[PDB]
Amino acid sequence: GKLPPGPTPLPFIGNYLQLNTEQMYNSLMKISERYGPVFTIHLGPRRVVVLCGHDAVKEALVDQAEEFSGRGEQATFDWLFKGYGVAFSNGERAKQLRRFSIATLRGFGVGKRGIEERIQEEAGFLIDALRGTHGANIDPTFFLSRTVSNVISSIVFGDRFDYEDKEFLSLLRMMLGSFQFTATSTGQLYEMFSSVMKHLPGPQQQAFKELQGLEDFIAKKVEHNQRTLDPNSPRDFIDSFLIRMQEEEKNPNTEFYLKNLVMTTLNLFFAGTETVSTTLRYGFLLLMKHPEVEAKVHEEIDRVIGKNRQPKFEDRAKMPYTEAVIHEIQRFGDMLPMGLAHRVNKDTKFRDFFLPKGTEVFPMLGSVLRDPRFFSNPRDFNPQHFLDKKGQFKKSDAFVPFSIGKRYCFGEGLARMELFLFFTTIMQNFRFKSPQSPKDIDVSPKHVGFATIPRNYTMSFLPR
Ligand code: HEM
Ligand SMILES: CN1CCC[C@H]1c1cccnc1
Repeated sequence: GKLPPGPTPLPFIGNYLQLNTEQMYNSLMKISERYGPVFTIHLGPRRVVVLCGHDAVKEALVDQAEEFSGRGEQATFDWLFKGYGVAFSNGERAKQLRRFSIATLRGFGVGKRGIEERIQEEAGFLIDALRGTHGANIDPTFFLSRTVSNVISSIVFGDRFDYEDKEFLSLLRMMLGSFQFTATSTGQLYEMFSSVMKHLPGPQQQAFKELQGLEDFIAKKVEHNQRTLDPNSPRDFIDSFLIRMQEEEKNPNTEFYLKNLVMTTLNLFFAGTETVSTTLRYGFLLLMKHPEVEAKVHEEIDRVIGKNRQPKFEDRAKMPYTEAVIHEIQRFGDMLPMGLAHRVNKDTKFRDFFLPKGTEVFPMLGSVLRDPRFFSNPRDFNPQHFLDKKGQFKKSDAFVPFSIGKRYCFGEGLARMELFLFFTTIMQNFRFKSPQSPKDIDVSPKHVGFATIPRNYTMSFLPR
């Protein structure tokens, strides 16, 4: 008969007086200390059930998986996507788009050799580019995102972008500004009060324009692809989707139409660019702050692999310390703190509470990555979190940065391959120094909201 407890809201504003839009994660955690790991919060007029720590999140998303498999709102992205595409759909749409995308991703070689060689080759152009700097002092931002983007772009668009291409650069700028915006106070305030704020001047309009620009681009590529489409041989993800469109025109409740094509392709391009990009970014800063951890990775690379051969994905099994470090980077980086919002499909019973149909659910993925029962020093950067006393790699059940449950990151295979081979080919060739001193490096997040954004920095790439 009852909603979980939480602080008393006010009309329209909800729990505004208890939330700090600069630090929403620290706000919900603070309310947690008082109310328990399972509480109700009103983000303006939206009613939201928050789940903190491993047990509550798992119990929701794994044990009652089917009830918690809907999608709640992320307002900024909703403005553009409007319930279309894979990421921000629900019900029958998501289930259909999700299964298409997974099967197609498998068909383009994901988690197999075709994509390994494409990443290996693409990692080559990155080294080359990084040498083309001659150890000068640079922003690594768009060096990483150009290399990262090209992997998913081979798959969605059919071929890589050229690095000098001015439109490519413009797209990666759109992506980074959009994403960043969601991590700002204004972006979080935008989560409570969007119905008024969408009609107002400020940083949000900029975000809309970048998203529109990204939509403008995919929508053009598609018109192109439609006219040289060869139905028995797809060049790309766009082709595959267009073929499925034909096969299904005689079904009027099909999910396969133009609008879901544009939006899903956008999902992949955006998610397959900015996540790995940002994680590599954060990860570089972390290693520079911790140069002792940097040397053991080097040591372990020089012995399983060498100077000679390109690193390959299966090289990880014999490289326990490097895998611990990659996990610890993802663990500390905390890409999305509050996950993507969930919602219950139906009236649901959960631990003595009742959630009416339609209730938004925040599973706080950041609080699982920081759960004290699973990690000895949660707020520190410490590879030993993923190693035994033997130095073998150890799994954690709270390593959930890709989430869990019905709506899990189906990009996981790809990201993990990319994360591994990109971290490893770069450090094979380079060691990192910064203009700044290891004890003076700020590894605290620049922005925390929907995403976790590392501070702006510069570094140099010096050969080995
Ligand atoms: C640093 C790497 C990445 C992280 C930390 C990450 C994390 C996540 C998270 C937390 C979700 C939400 C899951 C949920 O709602 O419970 C998600 C979903 C999703 N991700 Fe990733 N991801 C990463 C890489 C990628 C890549 C490379 C792709 C490209 C194919 C991708 C595509 C997607 C899509 C389409 C969804 C929506 C799935 C759905 O709604 O059912 N992600 N990811
Ligand atoms: C970054 N992402 C991982 C989960 C959703 C996905 C995303 C976010 C915004 C726009 N498109 C895709």
